[PDB]
Amino acid sequence: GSAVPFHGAHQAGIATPVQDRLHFAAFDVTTEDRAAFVALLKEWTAAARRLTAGHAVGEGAYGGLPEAPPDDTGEALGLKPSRLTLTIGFGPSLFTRFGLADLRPEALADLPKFPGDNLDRARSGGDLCVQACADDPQVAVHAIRNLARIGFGKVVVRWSQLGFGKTSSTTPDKQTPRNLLGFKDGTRNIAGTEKDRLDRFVWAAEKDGTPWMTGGSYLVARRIRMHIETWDRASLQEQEDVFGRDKGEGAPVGKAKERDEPFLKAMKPDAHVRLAHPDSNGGATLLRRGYSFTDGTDGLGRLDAGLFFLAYQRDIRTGFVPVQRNLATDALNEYIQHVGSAVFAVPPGVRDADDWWGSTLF
Amino acid sequence: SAVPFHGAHQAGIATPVQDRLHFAAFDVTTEDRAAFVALLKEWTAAARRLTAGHAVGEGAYGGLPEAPPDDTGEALGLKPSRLTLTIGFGPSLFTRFGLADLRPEALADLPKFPGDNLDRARSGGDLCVQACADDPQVAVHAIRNLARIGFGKVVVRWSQLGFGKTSSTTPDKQTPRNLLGFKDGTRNIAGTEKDRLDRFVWAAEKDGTPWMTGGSYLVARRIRMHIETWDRASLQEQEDVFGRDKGEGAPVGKAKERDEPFLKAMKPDAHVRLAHPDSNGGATLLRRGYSFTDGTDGLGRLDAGLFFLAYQRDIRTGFVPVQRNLATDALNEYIQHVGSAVFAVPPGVRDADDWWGSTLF
Ligand code: HEM
Ligand code: HEM
Repeated sequence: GSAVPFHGAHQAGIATPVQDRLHFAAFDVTTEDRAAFVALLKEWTAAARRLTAGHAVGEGAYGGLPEAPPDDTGEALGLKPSRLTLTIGFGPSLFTRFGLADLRPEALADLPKFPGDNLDRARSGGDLCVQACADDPQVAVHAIRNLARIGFGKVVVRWSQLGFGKTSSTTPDKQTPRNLLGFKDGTRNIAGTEKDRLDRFVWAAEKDGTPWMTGGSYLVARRIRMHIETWDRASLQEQEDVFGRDKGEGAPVGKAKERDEPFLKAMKPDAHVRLAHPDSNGGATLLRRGYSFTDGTDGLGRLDAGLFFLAYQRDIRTGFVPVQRNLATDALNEYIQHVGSAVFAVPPGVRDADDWWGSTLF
Repeated sequence: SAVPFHGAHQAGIATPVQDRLHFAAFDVTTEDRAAFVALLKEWTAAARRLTAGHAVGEGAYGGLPEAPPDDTGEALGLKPSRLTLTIGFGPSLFTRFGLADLRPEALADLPKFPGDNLDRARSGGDLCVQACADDPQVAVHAIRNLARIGFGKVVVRWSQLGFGKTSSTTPDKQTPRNLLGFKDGTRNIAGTEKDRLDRFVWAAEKDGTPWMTGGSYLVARRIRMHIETWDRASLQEQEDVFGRDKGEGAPVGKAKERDEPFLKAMKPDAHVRLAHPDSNGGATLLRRGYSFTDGTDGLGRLDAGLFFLAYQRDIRTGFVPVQRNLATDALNEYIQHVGSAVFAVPPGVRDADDWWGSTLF
């Protein structure tokens, strides 16, 4: 229930241990006033300092002027910080505004069209995003709600996604969670303690070409539907063949333990792990940080289930793009469909109480 | 960490309120009474495994390679999490299997209420399964697997996820707050109040339907909150709407959340005043609802609210009179009922040889 420090060279919510719940929102900007937008970022940063410490925004949730609406909407009163992190990102479409065209990072690449894509344009893109992660879903919603409230008239929510449970791990010492296909998901990821691997694969560096992004990262979000009727009638051997690990232990095929190293030549040529492994992609490595979702029924008598896939990397051109290109023959494709997509540049951390979100860009 | 599955009553009504909910309504696709009873027995066997934290059938792995696993496996490694599974039968079930004359009179159709805007696709249903647990993945795995076992005899009509408190971080005796920011549940029937449960919640044999003795009647309402409108209202307006202050949750004029309210000090159309038993001839409900947030609609607004669940001994003397009295609720400006269903919840599974619905079938 403890707090995650908000200040740092990097934003929390990336290398941070993966919290239980996600409320992810993408925002479109509705003002053309750069000064008004900078004021918003500063106001949002101040609110984030309160929210991530478990305090109410502004002057609080009650005890103010009776005839005024309260500063904070109040539904998190008496709750712990619950490991809340708030991570902000800037979308490519943002750089068409406030004269930022020449500051768009080269590493903020538009994604190509991939085979099988069925992207809903309404639930894709966005000028900016806020990823709210916490162990208490009420804490995460409260944070999104109050940020949106503070930004009224300057930003509007384009789309949002709740994740009811994590399907990722940045802490290999703790149990690996399972996704809705029933397999452990997160075994060979980057751990928050592997400082050298994060510098190598996750954090943007000064020499990479965009100085304001130094210490930031790049985020790919993909909303992925799972064909669970199709999956649930597949045999056990089929399911394990698709991945190359067994279902129970999550060990690489042939081996005894989850964390034994995969021997790829023992997996089928189209097994997901074989195709996604860094060794199959010239070393490309990702920090996966996704969550499961379910949005009611599909109107056809079945549950609607999916995975909200999130990957952080140092350069989208060298991370998600080559790996996803290599998944064109993935056996898993028979069971999933990508239906939403967005990329963001995640700026560096808020250094101290005088700093603010996006200060190095603006 | 686990709640007993067997008893005189089904668990999940008077037992401690868990952190998370997955509620699903199903429609029956078979005309065959024997096939439906077979499914009820199969479901009961699965619920016994699920509520003890085991996989269904022969497990999630380790069986024949060329067969699909009995359990879909996404709860492997998780704890029971206080999972309860509560089944209910909807009025439309009783048009099948020759059951028309066994529908309890207490399972009344709800009237139309002023301001209803019910989405037909998220209303009704032949039966429901209420899955409550502290871990949402344990709840979802339960519904997922019951639906899979029933495939070909039932389909899922609609599904609702909900949350309450997070118990690992919130004290047990602290009242949770709903998404309007007010404490919710102060004056409610508690599972410890055995006499009030007998009076207001459990069906009795003398009530007129013998197969329902020990059961209860459930009303579900999906209630959207107009969040953005509410958040623009003054603090005084919000407290005037309920009749309690926002910080402490105390009735107006009193000091502590649990002071008994003085109704005359509240505005005439304040929510607590209109809902109180003294304003409804003694009518008293067991509220066991959950907050929901499903996303944002097409206009950018928060799709969020209260998934209202009330248990009562007779729908005609519980939910109906109180909801009727809310016709002029000041709260109506800020909410809208958009889904509805009622269910008869049968008595409990008495022992290892009993099964869901045995008293009816
Ligand atoms: C619903 C969609 C997906 C599911 C169910 C899924 C599932 C899994 C599973 C079970 C594993 C093995 C355990 C682990 O090491 O995490 C895995 C590994 C991995 N997946 Fe996926 N995955 C999905 C989508 C993706 C996508 C879209 C990408 C990249 C574009 C990706 C990249 C990877 C990588 C890089 C690994 C680690 C491989 C290694 O280095 O051993 N996954 N995934
Ligand atoms: C979004 C919809 C609703 C919200 C936000 C809401 C909220 C509240 C709040 C804050 C209280 C005061 C604290 C408490 O005693 O729990 C309360 C009391 C109560 N509410 Fe509601 N309520 C809603 C809908 C309903 C409905 C639909 C009914 C019945 C049909 C109902 C019946 C009651 C009752 C019986 C009480 C207890 C009154 C007493 O005995 O003091 N509520 N509600």
